[PDB]
Amino acid sequence: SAHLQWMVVRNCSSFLIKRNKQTYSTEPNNLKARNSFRYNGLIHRKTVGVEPAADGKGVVVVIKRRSGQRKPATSYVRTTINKNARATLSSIRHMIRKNKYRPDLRMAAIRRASAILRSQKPVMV
Amino acid sequence: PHCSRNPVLVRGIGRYSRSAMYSRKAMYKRKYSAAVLATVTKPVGGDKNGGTRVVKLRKMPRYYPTEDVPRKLLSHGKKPFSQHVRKLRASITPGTILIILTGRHRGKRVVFLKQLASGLLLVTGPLVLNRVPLRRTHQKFVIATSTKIDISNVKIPKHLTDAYFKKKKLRKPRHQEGEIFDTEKEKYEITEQRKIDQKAVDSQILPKIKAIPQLQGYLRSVFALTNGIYPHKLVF
Amino acid sequence: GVDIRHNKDRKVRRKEPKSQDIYLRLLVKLYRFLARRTNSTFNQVVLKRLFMSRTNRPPLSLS
Amino acid sequence: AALRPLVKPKIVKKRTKKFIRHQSDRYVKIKRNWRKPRGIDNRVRRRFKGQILMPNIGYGSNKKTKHMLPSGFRKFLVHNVKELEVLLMCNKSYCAEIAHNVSSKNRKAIVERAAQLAIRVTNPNARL
Amino acid sequence: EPYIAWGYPNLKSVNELIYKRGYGKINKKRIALTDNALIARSLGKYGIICMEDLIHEIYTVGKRFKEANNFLWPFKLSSPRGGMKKKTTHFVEGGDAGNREDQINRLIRRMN
Amino acid sequence: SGRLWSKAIFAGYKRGLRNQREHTALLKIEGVYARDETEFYLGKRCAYVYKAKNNTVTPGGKPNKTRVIWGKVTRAHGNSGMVRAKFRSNLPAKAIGHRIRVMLYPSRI
RNA sequence: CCCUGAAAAUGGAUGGCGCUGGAGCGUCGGGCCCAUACCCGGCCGUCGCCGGCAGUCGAGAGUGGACGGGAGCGGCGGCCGGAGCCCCGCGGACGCUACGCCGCGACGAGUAGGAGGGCCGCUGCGGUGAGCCUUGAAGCCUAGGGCGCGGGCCCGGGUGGA
Ligand SMILES: [Mg+2]
Ligand SMILES: [Mg+2]
Ligand SMILES: [Mg+2]
Ligand SMILES: [Mg+2]
Ligand SMILES: [Mg+2]
Ligand SMILES: [Mg+2]
Ligand SMILES: [Mg+2]
Ligand SMILES: [Mg+2]
Ligand SMILES: [Mg+2]
Ligand SMILES: [Mg+2]
Ligand SMILES: [Mg+2]
Repeated sequence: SAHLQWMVVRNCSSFLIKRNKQTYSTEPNNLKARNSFRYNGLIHRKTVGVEPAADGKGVVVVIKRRSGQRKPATSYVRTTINKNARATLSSIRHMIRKNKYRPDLRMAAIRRASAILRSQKPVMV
Repeated sequence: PHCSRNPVLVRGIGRYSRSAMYSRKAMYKRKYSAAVLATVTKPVGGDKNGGTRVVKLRKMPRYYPTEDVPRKLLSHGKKPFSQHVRKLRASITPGTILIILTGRHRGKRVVFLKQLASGLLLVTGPLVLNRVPLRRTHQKFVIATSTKIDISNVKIPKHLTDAYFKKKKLRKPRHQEGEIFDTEKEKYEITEQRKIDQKAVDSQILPKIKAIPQLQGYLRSVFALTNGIYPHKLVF
Repeated sequence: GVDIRHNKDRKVRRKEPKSQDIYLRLLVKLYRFLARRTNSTFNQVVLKRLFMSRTNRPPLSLS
Repeated sequence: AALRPLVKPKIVKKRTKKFIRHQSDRYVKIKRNWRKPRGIDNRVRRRFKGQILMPNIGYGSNKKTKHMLPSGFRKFLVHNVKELEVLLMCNKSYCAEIAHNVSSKNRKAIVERAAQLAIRVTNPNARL
Repeated sequence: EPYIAWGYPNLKSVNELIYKRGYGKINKKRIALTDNALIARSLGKYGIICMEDLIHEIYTVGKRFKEANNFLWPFKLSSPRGGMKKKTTHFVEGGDAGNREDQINRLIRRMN
Repeated sequence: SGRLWSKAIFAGYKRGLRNQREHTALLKIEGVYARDETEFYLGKRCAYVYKAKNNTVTPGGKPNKTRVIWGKVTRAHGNSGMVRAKFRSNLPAKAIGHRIRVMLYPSRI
């Protein structure tokens, strides 16, 4: 159960970073990096994540399925997107809103997706 | 498109009451009971690419900033400066003689023409007398003396809005790195239109000041303070 | 300067359970929501009772 | 030049000068670190006129403006590139600084990653 | 006697007090009387259902004066502008303590 | 070519007897010695012009040693001229008894 | 009212200077000056409302709504008439570490003493950071930059050598 697990790890985790007047959670499948019940990526049955691709270009989205809850080896389906930004977030937006897959991190994803894509394009001197 | 039909005797209160205006507005007889575009269809542009491309304006944003700022509340006031109410001091009337207190022409006596739409005062000294051209002044930084000359029935050209007197800027055409500083535009150019307009206004006001004796010398003078008099005792 | 006595200013009463029993913490969240979002006074006493100490929640004999 | 924060409100400090401990001046054995004077005759403990002030909660800075760096940001401590990524989503309300302990070669890589992540670094030129 | 100064307010005075510095005790909170519905939410049962009702209920004491006076927060006036010429002696002896007949209206104009 | 400002003397900060509030100063406009005549200067902007060592930039002018502390008149202070005024920074006490100008700035006349 | 009555020791006290059409005395007036007192406003914290937020419910909706004839009107389809389910757009800020976040009111002295909080601090231990570290740790110095009301802390530079 998410809630029971959240009480366990709300203040005791290896991913917890409590620094000056700040808290940050470093679990791999979390958006906004903030320690919160809503955004934690470990305790929820259905979770979403936005990571940079293995190569520099493109982004990767990770979705947790519903059957293999107890089996992390196949509890995440990862796919990569390497198209234009406007196409990406619109494509991303369809993963959450259209599929009703936790329509609360919808913007946290696209906001994170917008950030990572803007990171990969080269800096200007 | 009728007029207000409710004369105002004090700001916020009309002359008449609710019932009085109901009769005045004739509301008794006129009682009424009751009773695009986002996208555009562009052509196909084939061949065999059939299906007209339904293009939509205001395409979705290509990037979102990491956070943003929540919108402000509503104010119901705070109208922009363009539509502010222009208040002019009572002593300031078209034709009075003012004294500039702040700028390069500090202490100079000039005549006051009409007041601009911004509230700025458009005045000119009789440039032959004090070298003060048609130039805006602020009513809070001048002193309105008790001397007035009849500048009624003089034709101030209508094309003298604040935009006309607005300062012009040139920097910078296709230069960002600053290594060749511009040696031009430092000499501000007195445009011919300003020259002829200044002649046009001065040609008709100069006869009006020469009527009253020793007023040109009065305007040729510059106001000053002595170790004697004090402004709080002076009558201007 | 207003003359009042502040010794009774802070009402002393259980505001959250002292224990760290998470299961006990859980239904506290549940019943706190229940009393907040209902007019049922019965919830308030139950929510009030969940805070009180073991000695203040004496075991109730079957008989 | 630098990276602007989300907002730059007018930081207001209720007091700027530090609270120096009573009689820090006269004796060197007494450090400037504050201590509450608990004495029967202690004339600053009694809050006499024209004396050393006390700290008290009245000097608390604004909740919005607490812990603002002089440039619209808040601080965070990192020790290597890994903790920098948790800032990628704040990125406008918090700035990171390299810990004093981080060697040059590690810290050189971090700032590069920091620049490409649009993260404001308090001490970029720290080993160079 | 020496801690107070009291008199008989007039209609203008009672008007000024409740309007300029009138505050209500709603839910044991000092709430400014910025809206009439605040009065009705608490004093509607007694027929006091607008600003003017509170004035009328006070100026001439009504059957429900006690509730109305308790509803009003005590007025927190500024210091009397222009001084008061004494504090420790009675009004009849040139001070301010005690009962002045109706000059309390003057003092009210100087307080708020 | 004109003095263009009335001369004043910095007569001290607003103060009790054993307490002194530095944030407002007591100015003495020369030529006014009663409360009533203070209404003319009652809103005028005042300036304290003083010379320093290191040169400072000057608006519409070249850098020089001239610095200035700006301020404006707040109200008259007590029965005989003696206007009290505020400044952007509290006046340094070394300016006691020196020249303060009131600039004849914004005039209601 | 004033004078006499009326004499102490270092040189001295309406506080001093001085003050006599008053800067003395008695009764009065109008102004003016300021305390951390009072009014308003901003901020900090405490307490109280055992206040609000699980409705992230852009479709969510009830101060009753539902079926299923009843006999009727009020209006649009020539005197018979009756479904509309989102959408040309596929879209709609942040939030809720619930030990969190938000709102409002009042309040704020304090020895002895009691209590709460401390992401104040030291040392050692079980874990935890794919933690830091000879590309320089601890420590020490510093007119360096800062944070926190504070306990204290982070970073720059120098030395240092594990
Ligand atoms: Mg108080
Ligand atoms: Mg107390
Ligand atoms: Mg400080
Ligand atoms: Mg010392
Ligand atoms: Mg004592
Ligand atoms: Mg002693
Ligand atoms: Mg006054
Ligand atoms: Mg007494
Ligand atoms: Mg005698
Ligand atoms: Mg206290
Ligand atoms: Mg070192």
